[PDB]
Amino acid sequence: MMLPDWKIRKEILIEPFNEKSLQPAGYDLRVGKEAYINGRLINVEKEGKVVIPPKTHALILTLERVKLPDDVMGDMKLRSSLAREGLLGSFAWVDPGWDGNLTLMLFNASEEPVELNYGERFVQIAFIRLEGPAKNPYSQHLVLSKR
Ligand SMILES: O=c1ccn([C@H]2C[C@H](O)[C@@H](COP(=O)(O)O)O2)c(=O)[nH]1
Repeated sequence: MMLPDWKIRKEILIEPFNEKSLQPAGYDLRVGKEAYINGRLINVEKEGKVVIPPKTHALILTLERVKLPDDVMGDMKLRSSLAREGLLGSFAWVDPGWDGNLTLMLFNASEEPVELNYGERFVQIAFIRLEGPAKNPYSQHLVLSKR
């Protein structure tokens, strides 16, 4: 089952916690301090925004650290207005036991740049309870490694 807002507030460490981000069954993660586009690190905190060029992907760090219990899985989707403007998120599962800020990939499929402001709500994470705790459950900066 999915956790409602009042259980998210109790069980998931989400810091810094933004009241306006809590949704009926999820939390709107915000654009954080760092992004990475076309080989270049962007200080989003300093610049106040990140601009995703047309037909280009970007890595964006969430403002929030999220810590999941060993019996909850995190499930992210882009916010609806950003999808309408041509963004697609490429998201992995957030494993039970995860603790950290998330590095999120967004692709701008449109022919026009798309801007996101520092601190803007951009991805809603929902939380799904596991039937029992994982036998083997699973961080403040962008992850920039590749295989
Ligand atoms: O889009 C996503 C999805 C997940 N994670 C975090 C939480 C996951 O548990 C973890 C998986 O990392 P690996 O164990 O695959 O390297 O990464 C991200 O940073 N971005």
